[PDB]
Amino acid sequence: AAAPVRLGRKRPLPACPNPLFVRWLTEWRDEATRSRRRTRFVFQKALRSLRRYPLPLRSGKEAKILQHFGDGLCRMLDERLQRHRTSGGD
Repeated sequence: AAAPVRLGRKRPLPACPNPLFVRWLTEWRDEATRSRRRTRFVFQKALRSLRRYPLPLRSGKEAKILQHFGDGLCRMLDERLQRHRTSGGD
């Protein structure tokens, strides 16, 4: 039906398993790879660091405190949450 994610109980486990964050980061990850730009490397590392951090990410501010998120990333990801929030939130 959908693409089977090859997963498991392998470590390091994702400290942020939040379906909102997990999805939109993976969407923009494959899109950053699709763009073939520098945005690929900086975003993929930012994705790792976001889901590496066991913090209560409920807003874009908890993404801003990561220095692995560049100023450009902190903008676009804060907007990703905000636009979807105004669209319904779920």
